[PDB]
Amino acid sequence: LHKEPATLIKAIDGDTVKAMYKGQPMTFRLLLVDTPEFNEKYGPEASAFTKKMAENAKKIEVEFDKGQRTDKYGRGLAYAYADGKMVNEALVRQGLAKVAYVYKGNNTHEQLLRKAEAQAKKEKLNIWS
Ligand SMILES: Cc1cn([C@H]2C[C@H](OP(=O)(O)O)[C@@H](COP(=O)(O)O)O2)c(=O)[nH]c1=O
Ligand SMILES: [Ca+2]
Repeated sequence: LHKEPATLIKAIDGDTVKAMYKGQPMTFRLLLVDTPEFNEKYGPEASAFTKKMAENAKKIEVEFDKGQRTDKYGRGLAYAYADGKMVNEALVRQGLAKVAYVYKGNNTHEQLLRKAEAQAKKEKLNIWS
Protein backbone atom coordinates (compact mmCIF):
# COMPACT_ATOMS: atom_id res chain seq x y z
CA LEU A 1 0.00 0.00 0.00
CA HIS A 2 1.04 3.63 -0.51
CA LYS A 3 0.03 6.92 0.98
CA GLU A 4 -1.49 9.58 -1.26
CA PRO A 5 -2.04 13.25 -0.55
CA ALA A 6 -5.37 14.68 0.54
CA THR A 7 -6.36 17.94 2.12
CA LEU A 8 -8.87 18.09 4.92
CA ILE A 9 -12.24 19.82 4.02
CA LYS A 10 -14.29 18.79 7.09
CA ALA A 11 -14.23 16.15 9.84
CA ILE A 12 -17.68 14.64 9.81
CA ASP A 13 -17.81 12.06 12.59
CA GLY A 14 -15.66 9.43 14.36
CA ASP A 15 -15.04 7.49 11.16
CA THR A 16 -15.81 9.76 8.19
CA VAL A 17 -13.98 12.82 6.98
CA LYS A 18 -14.43 14.95 3.83
CA ALA A 19 -11.15 15.65 2.05
CA MET A 20 -9.87 16.88 -1.26
CA TYR A 21 -8.35 14.01 -3.14
CA LYS A 22 -6.73 14.37 -6.51
CA GLY A 23 -8.44 17.79 -6.54
CA GLN A 24 -12.05 16.65 -5.92
CA PRO A 25 -13.95 16.56 -2.68
CA MET A 26 -14.47 12.91 -1.45
CA THR A 27 -16.07 11.68 1.82
CA PHE A 28 -13.75 9.01 3.21
CA ARG A 29 -14.99 6.21 5.47
CA LEU A 30 -12.15 4.74 7.56
CA LEU A 31 -11.37 1.10 6.71
CA LEU A 32 -11.70 -1.67 9.29
CA VAL A 33 -13.31 0.35 12.08
CA ASP A 34 -16.68 1.44 13.45
CA THR A 35 -17.09 4.43 15.70
CA PRO A 36 -20.44 4.93 17.46
CA GLU A 37 -22.91 7.23 15.66
CA PHE A 38 -22.82 10.72 17.06
CA ASN A 39 -26.17 10.03 18.78
CA GLU A 40 -24.76 6.99 20.69
CA LYS A 41 -22.50 6.63 23.71
CA TYR A 42 -18.87 7.63 22.87
CA GLY A 43 -20.14 9.07 19.55
CA PRO A 44 -19.36 12.67 20.40
CA GLU A 45 -16.04 11.57 21.87
CA ALA A 46 -15.13 9.62 18.68
CA SER A 47 -16.15 12.61 16.57
CA ALA A 48 -14.02 15.00 18.63
CA PHE A 49 -11.01 12.68 18.59
CA THR A 50 -10.99 12.33 14.80
CA LYS A 51 -11.72 16.08 14.33
CA LYS A 52 -8.75 17.08 16.60
CA MET A 53 -6.40 14.57 15.02
CA ALA A 54 -7.22 15.52 11.43
CA GLU A 55 -7.44 19.32 11.96
CA ASN A 56 -4.25 19.55 13.96
CA ALA A 57 -2.11 17.66 11.40
CA LYS A 58 0.26 19.49 9.14
CA LYS A 59 -0.68 16.95 6.47
CA ILE A 60 -3.32 14.29 5.97
CA GLU A 61 -2.71 11.30 3.66
CA VAL A 62 -5.04 8.47 2.51
CA GLU A 63 -4.03 4.97 1.70
CA PHE A 64 -6.35 2.65 -0.24
CA ASP A 65 -6.22 -1.08 0.26
CA LYS A 66 -6.00 -3.77 -2.45
CA GLY A 67 -9.76 -4.20 -2.98
CA GLN A 68 -12.80 -1.94 -3.10
CA ARG A 69 -11.86 1.80 -3.11
CA THR A 70 -15.45 3.08 -2.79
CA ASP A 71 -18.41 1.72 -0.96
CA LYS A 72 -21.98 1.49 -2.16
CA TYR A 73 -22.65 5.07 -0.90
CA GLY A 74 -19.81 6.62 -2.97
CA ARG A 75 -17.50 6.99 0.09
CA GLY A 76 -13.77 6.41 -0.32
CA LEU A 77 -12.53 3.45 1.70
CA ALA A 78 -9.08 4.22 3.15
CA TYR A 79 -6.65 4.33 5.92
CA ALA A 80 -6.12 7.95 6.87
CA TYR A 81 -2.82 9.30 8.35
CA ALA A 82 -2.37 12.54 10.29
CA ASP A 83 1.37 13.46 10.12
CA GLY A 84 2.33 9.76 9.48
CA LYS A 85 0.08 8.42 12.33
CA MET A 86 -2.93 6.25 11.31
CA VAL A 87 -6.27 7.64 12.55
CA ASN A 88 -8.02 4.25 12.16
CA GLU A 89 -5.44 2.66 14.54
CA ALA A 90 -5.53 5.57 17.02
CA LEU A 91 -9.30 5.38 17.38
CA VAL A 92 -9.20 1.61 18.09
CA ARG A 93 -6.19 2.07 20.49
CA GLN A 94 -8.27 4.60 22.50
CA GLY A 95 -11.42 2.39 22.70
CA LEU A 96 -13.28 4.91 20.53
CA ALA A 97 -13.86 2.41 17.69
CA LYS A 98 -14.24 -1.35 17.28
CA VAL A 99 -12.51 -3.34 14.60
CA ALA A 100 -15.38 -3.99 12.16
CA TYR A 101 -16.33 -4.42 8.53
CA VAL A 102 -13.28 -6.59 7.90
CA TYR A 103 -13.78 -7.88 4.37
CA LYS A 104 -11.34 -10.39 2.79
CA GLY A 105 -9.38 -8.48 0.07
CA ASN A 106 -9.52 -5.18 1.87
CA ASN A 107 -7.94 -6.04 5.24
CA THR A 108 -4.22 -5.28 4.98
CA HIS A 109 -4.02 -3.62 8.45
CA GLU A 110 -6.36 -5.97 10.27
CA GLN A 111 -3.79 -7.46 12.60
CA LEU A 112 -2.35 -4.06 13.51
CA LEU A 113 -5.80 -2.88 14.49
CA ARG A 114 -6.78 -6.06 16.38
CA LYS A 115 -3.57 -5.68 18.42
CA ALA A 116 -4.69 -2.17 19.22
CA GLU A 117 -8.18 -3.26 20.19
CA ALA A 118 -6.82 -5.94 22.58
CA GLN A 119 -4.79 -3.24 24.34
CA ALA A 120 -7.78 -0.87 24.61
CA LYS A 121 -9.93 -3.68 25.98
CA LYS A 122 -7.16 -4.52 28.54
CA GLU A 123 -7.06 -0.87 29.77
CA LYS A 124 -10.85 -0.92 29.78
CA LEU A 125 -10.95 2.32 27.76
CA ASN A 126 -14.10 4.18 26.69
CA ILE A 127 -16.22 1.65 24.76
CA TRP A 128 -14.56 -1.12 26.87
CA SER A 129 -15.29 0.56 30.27
C1 LIG B 1 -16.25 0.45 6.52
C2 LIG B 1 -17.07 -0.11 5.36
C3 LIG B 1 -18.42 0.18 5.36
N1 LIG B 1 -19.16 -0.27 4.29
C4 LIG B 1 -20.63 -0.14 4.27
C5 LIG B 1 -21.25 -1.38 4.95
C6 LIG B 1 -22.40 -0.76 5.75
O1 LIG B 1 -23.55 -0.85 4.84
P1 LIG B 1 -25.05 -0.76 5.50
O2 LIG B 1 -25.08 0.80 5.52
O3 LIG B 1 -26.02 -1.24 4.46
O4 LIG B 1 -25.24 -1.03 6.97
C7 LIG B 1 -22.08 0.72 5.94
C8 LIG B 1 -21.58 1.03 7.31
O5 LIG B 1 -21.11 2.41 7.36
P2 LIG B 1 -21.32 3.31 8.61
O6 LIG B 1 -20.71 2.57 9.80
O7 LIG B 1 -20.64 4.62 8.26
O8 LIG B 1 -22.86 3.36 8.77
O9 LIG B 1 -21.05 0.98 4.99
C9 LIG B 1 -18.58 -1.00 3.28
O10 LIG B 1 -19.32 -1.39 2.31
N2 LIG B 1 -17.26 -1.25 3.22
C10 LIG B 1 -16.46 -0.84 4.23
O11 LIG B 1 -15.26 -1.15 4.13
CA1 LIG C 1 -20.16 4.31 12.34
